[PDB]
Amino acid sequence: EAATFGVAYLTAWHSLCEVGRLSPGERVLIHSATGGVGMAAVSIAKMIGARIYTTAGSDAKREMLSRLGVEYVGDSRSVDFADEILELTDGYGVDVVLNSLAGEAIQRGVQILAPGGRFIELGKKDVYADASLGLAALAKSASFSVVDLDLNLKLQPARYRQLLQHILQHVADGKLEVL
Amino acid sequence: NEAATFGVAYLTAWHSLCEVGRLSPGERVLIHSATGGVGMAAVSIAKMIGARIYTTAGSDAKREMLSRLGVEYVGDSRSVDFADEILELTDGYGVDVVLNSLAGEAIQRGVQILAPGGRFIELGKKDVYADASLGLAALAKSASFSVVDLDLNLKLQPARYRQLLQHILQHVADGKLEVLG
Ligand code: NA
Ligand code: NA
Ligand code: NA
Ligand code: NA
Ligand code: NA
Ligand code: NA
Ligand code: NA
Repeated sequence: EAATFGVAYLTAWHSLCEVGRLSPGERVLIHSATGGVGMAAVSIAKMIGARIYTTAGSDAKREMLSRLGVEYVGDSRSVDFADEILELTDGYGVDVVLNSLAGEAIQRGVQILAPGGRFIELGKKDVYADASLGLAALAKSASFSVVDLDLNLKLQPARYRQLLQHILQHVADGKLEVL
Repeated sequence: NEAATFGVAYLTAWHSLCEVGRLSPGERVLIHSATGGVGMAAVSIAKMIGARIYTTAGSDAKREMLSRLGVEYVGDSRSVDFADEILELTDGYGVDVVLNSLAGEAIQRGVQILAPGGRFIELGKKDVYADASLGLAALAKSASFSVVDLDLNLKLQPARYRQLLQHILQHVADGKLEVLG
């Protein structure tokens, strides 16, 4: 779904760069990638030079993604992306997941983390309140972090005003192309 | 052996507090078993950052050693009383970062005292939490749970960790990080 430019970019940069430590060559899975946050995430991932794996909910959205030159475009309405990506990666998986999918997608996305992997949950507390995670799934230096941008902005508005200026400098100096 | 011990302690504490934990000035960090090698590396790096340091240790003499370092709190690493104790001391706030090497009930009780935005860093080997589970509602206020296995990390990315250890040592050589004993 849509998000304003400031929400989309703050969410995607805090999630991929600060929490997710995304670095060149790493494999990132961005669910719902045609949405506001998803496209900010694909724009940032391209700046960093990560390998980009995506999903979306319609043929037309998926077609828009195949045109961006990414490694993988799967269906956000199914959990088939997990096996598809393991197949594609010869068992590696991905280094960071930026998740906005509900239910089985959370467990499957945690399952396909590589060693050192970072799972970032953007869903509302609703989505995972009942859910539990087995800590054995994080043992190979992996992590699970929730990002609630509304809360973060409420608690640290100065820090996020500064981060927005930082991100926009990258736009102004041509480092970050807004897609 | 001495050079290696120091590199493991400092790589563990710096990757955990600075890279994974994003520790920043004035944040509250809980360092368990703070008189151990990694624990002391983390106290030293927390002092460099200007965090507010909460600690535990397992004897009276080790607790006294920590009280002499000038930290906010020294509690018992063999009890889960620290969780209530720190909530009382911080008037309900809890802590921003937990650097955990305790097994058992201390893992759930340290996750419960994370502030919003809090980061729990688990240093135990896998056998410590192999059948442990975490309700994800516990992470809802922008919180996170990260395992750090430095042995694994060194196998996987040796050049990156060589660069990090050089950075740390340069910081110490230049007086920016004081190694505490
Ligand atoms: Na705009
Ligand atoms: Na979609
Ligand atoms: Na799918
Ligand atoms: Na695992
Ligand atoms: Na205990
Ligand atoms: Na914070
Ligand atoms: Na949440």
